[PDB]
Amino acid sequence: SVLKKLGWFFKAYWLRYTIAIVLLLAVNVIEMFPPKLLGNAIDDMKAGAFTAEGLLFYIGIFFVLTAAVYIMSYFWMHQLFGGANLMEKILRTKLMGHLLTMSPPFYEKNRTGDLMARGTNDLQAVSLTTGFGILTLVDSTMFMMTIFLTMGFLISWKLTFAAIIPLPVMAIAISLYGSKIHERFTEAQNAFGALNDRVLESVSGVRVIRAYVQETNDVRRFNEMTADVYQKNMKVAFIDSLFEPTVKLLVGASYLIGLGYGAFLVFRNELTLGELVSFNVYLGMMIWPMFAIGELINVMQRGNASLDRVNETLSYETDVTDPKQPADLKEPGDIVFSHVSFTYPSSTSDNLQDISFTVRKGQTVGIAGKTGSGKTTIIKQLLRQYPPGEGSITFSGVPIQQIPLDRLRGWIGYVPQDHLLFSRTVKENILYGKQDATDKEVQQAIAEAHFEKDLHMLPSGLETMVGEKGVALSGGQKQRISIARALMANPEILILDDSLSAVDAKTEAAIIKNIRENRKGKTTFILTHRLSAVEHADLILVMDGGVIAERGTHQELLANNGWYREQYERQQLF
Amino acid sequence: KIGKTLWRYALLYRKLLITAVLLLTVAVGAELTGPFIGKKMIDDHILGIEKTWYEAAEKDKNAVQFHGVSYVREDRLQEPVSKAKEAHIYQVGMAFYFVDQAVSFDGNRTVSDGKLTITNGDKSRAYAAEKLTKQELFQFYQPEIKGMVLLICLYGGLLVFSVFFQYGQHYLLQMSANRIIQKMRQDVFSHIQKMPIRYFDNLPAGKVVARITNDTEAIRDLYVTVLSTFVTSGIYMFGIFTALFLLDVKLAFVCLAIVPIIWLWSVIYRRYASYYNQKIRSINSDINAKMNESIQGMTIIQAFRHQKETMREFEELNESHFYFQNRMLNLNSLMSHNLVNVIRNLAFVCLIWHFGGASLNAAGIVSIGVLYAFVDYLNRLFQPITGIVNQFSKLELARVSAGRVFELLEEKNTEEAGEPAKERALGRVEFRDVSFAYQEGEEVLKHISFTAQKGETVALVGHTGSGKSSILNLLFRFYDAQKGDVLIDGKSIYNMSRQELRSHMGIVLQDPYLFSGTIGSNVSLDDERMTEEEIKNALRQVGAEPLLKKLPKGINEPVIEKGSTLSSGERQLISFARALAFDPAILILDEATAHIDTETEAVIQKALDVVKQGRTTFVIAHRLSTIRNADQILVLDKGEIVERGNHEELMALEGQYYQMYELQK
Ligand SMILES: CCCCCCCC/C=C/CCCCCCCC(=O)O[C@@H](COC(=O)CCCCCCCCCCCCCCC)COP(=O)([O-])OCC[N+](C)(C)C
Ligand SMILES: Nc1ncnc2c1ncn2[C@@H]1O[C@H](COP(=O)(O)OP(=O)(O)OP(=O)(O)O)[C@@H](O)[C@H]1O
Ligand SMILES: [Mg+2]
Ligand SMILES: [Mg+2]
Repeated sequence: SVLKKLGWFFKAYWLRYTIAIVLLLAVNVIEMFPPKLLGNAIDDMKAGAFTAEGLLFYIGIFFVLTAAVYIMSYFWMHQLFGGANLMEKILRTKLMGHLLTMSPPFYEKNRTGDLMARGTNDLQAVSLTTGFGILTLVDSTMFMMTIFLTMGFLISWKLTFAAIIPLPVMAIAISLYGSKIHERFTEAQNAFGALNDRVLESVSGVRVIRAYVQETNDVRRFNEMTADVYQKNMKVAFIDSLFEPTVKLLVGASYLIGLGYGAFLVFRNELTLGELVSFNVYLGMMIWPMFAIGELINVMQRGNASLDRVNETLSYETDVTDPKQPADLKEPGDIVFSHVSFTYPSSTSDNLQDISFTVRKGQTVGIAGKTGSGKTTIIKQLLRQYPPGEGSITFSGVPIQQIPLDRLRGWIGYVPQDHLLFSRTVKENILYGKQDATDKEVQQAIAEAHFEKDLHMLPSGLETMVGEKGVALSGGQKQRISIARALMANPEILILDDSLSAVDAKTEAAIIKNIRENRKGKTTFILTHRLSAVEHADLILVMDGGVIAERGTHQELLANNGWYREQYERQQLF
Repeated sequence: KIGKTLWRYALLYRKLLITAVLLLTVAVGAELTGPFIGKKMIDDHILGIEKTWYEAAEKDKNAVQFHGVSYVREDRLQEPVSKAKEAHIYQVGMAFYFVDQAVSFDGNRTVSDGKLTITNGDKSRAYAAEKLTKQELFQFYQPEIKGMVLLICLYGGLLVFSVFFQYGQHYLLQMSANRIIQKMRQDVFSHIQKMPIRYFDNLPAGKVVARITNDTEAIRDLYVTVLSTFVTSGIYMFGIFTALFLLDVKLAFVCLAIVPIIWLWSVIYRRYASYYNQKIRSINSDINAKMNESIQGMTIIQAFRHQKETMREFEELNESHFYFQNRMLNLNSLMSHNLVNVIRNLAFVCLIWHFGGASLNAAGIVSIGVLYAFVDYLNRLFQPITGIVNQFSKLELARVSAGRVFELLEEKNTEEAGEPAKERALGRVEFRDVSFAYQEGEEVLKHISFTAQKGETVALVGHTGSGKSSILNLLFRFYDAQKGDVLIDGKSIYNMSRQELRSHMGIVLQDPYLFSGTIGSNVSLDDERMTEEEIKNALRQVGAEPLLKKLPKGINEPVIEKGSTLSSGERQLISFARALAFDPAILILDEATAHIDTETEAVIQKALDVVKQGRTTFVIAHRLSTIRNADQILVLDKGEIVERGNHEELMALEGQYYQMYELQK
């Protein structure tokens, strides 16, 4: 089962492993000798036939054999360990290449800590099983079979048999134990992801957990989680404590059968006291490793469960936002919505209902409305973050679906409502929309988003190391950087989405002026809660629920006496 | 120290480990008395035929009945009899010859033509022999069948003793290891709980999670596999060597001289393994942090087409991790169980050398049973060294991990935490020449001085970098002011406990954060002092969300981090309700309504905030309408309060506040 899931790797590096198997077989065959040489030496010793020349022969043979086995065993150990390392590397590359190209619908089912586990920990387990697990399995199987045949052909076929009949039941016991251990490792591995995202949640929200005094309830919850994990692991320990003694008892039963039956056979005149030692060394070398082959299953099944987790992650068909579409447009042109009825994956009610608005080739579109009204639900239709709904979004005359995701994302310049910055310098963060700008172009974006002055306050001035998730700057310095991130290029469509929510009534005016001058002929999508930012828009849409109630220009919506006019009067008087 | 700390953690469970080792000793006793039974069987049953013969078997164990008379050899003929010096059997090749005659001497077994041939070079009265072979008459060993069956049954009985005690010891070892890991993880989480905000501010979130979870898991693997195998192997070796010394002292001495060999191999492995594994674990922590950052910001990683450059950065840690892992191939291929076999083939050479040297003097054949036992014990001794070396690799890795972990539990910059709060306190809050500077000389606040008077609302409106949030950080003691004083009710907040201070204040923080649970669990943060204050404190500013929801508010579940399935403005109403739900004596609003439409915000929040005006408030506002009626407005400019007063007195001044107010309308 585990091997078949792992068959893709082995039929890709077959020389590195076929040669390892050949070397392993050779070392096993030439290790079958020392026991028989020792038996012959003891037999010669008893009969008084041992001579110094025989001693020299035996020590020379043992030295040659040990040197050869070491030299040609170091090589296949080096092949198997390197293969395990390579497997870990390829699995990590596949995983982190699959996490990219993955859309929010995937990420709202899988937790970040779960994914960090399904990476680091699962890959470590898979690497451990591939190198050590396959190594031990193959070596033990070859050793067992070669010992069995050697004893059968060189000593006796009736004493070799009946010294293994304890093994059939051993096989059943191993089968049961391994079958239950698989079911207790999918949960043991899963509970690690639950601990990763439990710690990750109490680290990200440290301020909230401390602002409201909750460090003791958090610790209590963590302690309860640890207690549950301990109880689970102790169930596993009970199963393993039942399994190990039976392994040892069957090994001892086999050893006793071999020894006693051989001692009886010497009297039947079928074996010599020298042959005894040889047989009881062969069987010992066969069975004593089973004191650990029982524990081998704990690595095999851990690797099996970890690879199962990794394969669930990897076999997640990319959401319906799959590009899978060539089309020759090259220019967004008009943007027309016609009866769009999108409904979020985790929702039961329509989030949009018969949205039927149009945007020309050069036009600023304002979107206003109440909280949770669908303002950014319209934006995420052009972002291709979720599966398309039940309408049409025809960029020019071409549906949004029939447009490669690479070209569309090049068209769109997006400013998220929730700040998303990285642990880089300010200039590095700004150089996310173009990535190959001169310092002159980065300065232009800074000037446009009224951030030239604030650069003087910063200690480093574009080398300030904004920090993890951007927490080294005020809330409104994070936003302006984001604006620069979207103004670094010259996107055909600039989506703002509440980009002036942290600005001091004078930065807002300056930034609005700069955006008006900058986007005079280009297409913009301004979503705001302050209706003084969309006074210049050629079309304003007022949302409610999912549908749009009011539409028209600013002067048209003040003659409707609707939500827009009431809002404006509430905001233009103070 | 890593070793001392691990030992102390083990001593925290000193009964389970002692009981486990005692049970394992009881099991190993039988496991190793087995071969001693084998030697006894070989030396008394299969080589007993060599003894003297020729009594009429007056009593005891009857006799063999060779030809026409009773024969008993030694063991059951030990009763007073006339044994004489005759009737000695010998083995030559496959032929067993009964001399049946007075044997003078021996030393070289050879009969050829039914003679005595040579006897240590003496040739004492060549004696007539008589071949027996296999089926002629092999009742010669009849007395030994009973002894053999009894020994077999004895060892079979000891096997069940062993099975019980092995179960007991394994269970106890596993339970002790898991308990130790539980305690270590709990201690790690407590220490992270008592860590300054600076630690969390200049460190990736994924790095802390990596440290805690991954290194504690590595320590867990250590305790549950490496140390358990170490204890089992040590006891087994202890027992095997004790047995060996009871057979041959010089051979046992040379075979026991391998413990220094194991120590030297341990040291040589430890050096290189420590270096390479510290590098590997550092790279793995970097990998975890990068994974967290990429997953968190994936929305705009794809929007700006940073996938290829993000794959390039990640693959440089994956490739480096692989490279530093491939430096383990040289060590792990030259010092694996491989070398143990080299020791196995070299420890047997000493056996042959010693026994042959004794044999050449006709002394190494004195006890073939001793040789059999010494071979069995060598096999048993080399069984566990493989596990020893595998655990040697795991042990170096876990030593690095434990060193990483205990670098966290030592940190002396921690902050004392007096959890208990106290009774409600007046909303009086004061600042006195509070100058605060992040990272040394860079001053963000200069000579801040203001005061609330138990009911007054303080606006504190400034420009986008003045330091309005730094005042809150000082007030909440996330950061300690480097000059000046901050007082609540006339007592310095630096003479308080951070928990005591924070119990007075409820804050709507900037960048609202939601937890994975239910909406009602976020308004309450899972605190028992709730009842049905959820709906009442959400009915204010949330009267349209819980209606459309398919579940009734406290049953509908947000998801990881900020509720990804909630609008940015709806996540801020939940934070506002949470702040109001925890009825505070001082209410801090850090732009609490930046993402909320002006209708909801203005009408609902203000109408239901003015009613509860018997409470001090701080309102960091960029919307100057929400702070129009503030009893005292402060203007922060370049980290300095330049203007103070209510709306009328600030507009009459015609300053920064006047400019902003006139611009925002
Ligand atoms: C550290 C934690 C783990 C510890 C694990 C424990 C370690 C493993 C423990 C193993 C215990 C083994 C028990 C032996 C039982 C079976 C053998 C038997 O009874 O017969 C033996 C009795 O032999 C004699 O009477 C002769 C003297 C030798 C005694 C050897 C066994 C007792 C060793 C000392 C005991 C005290 C010391 C106890 C330890 C300090 C052999 O019989 P034989 O060879 O047929 O004798 C005649 C030979 N002849 C015909 C050639 C003359
Ligand atoms: N990922 C999601 N899955 C399911 N429902 C969602 C998701 N995101 C938002 N919603 C819900 O869909 C509705 C529309 O939300 P949307 O984010 O479009 O509103 P909005 O007007 O942008 O919000 P705001 O004014 O608060 O910024 C709300 O009920 C919201 O909670
Ligand atoms: Mg929004
Ligand atoms: Mg702020």
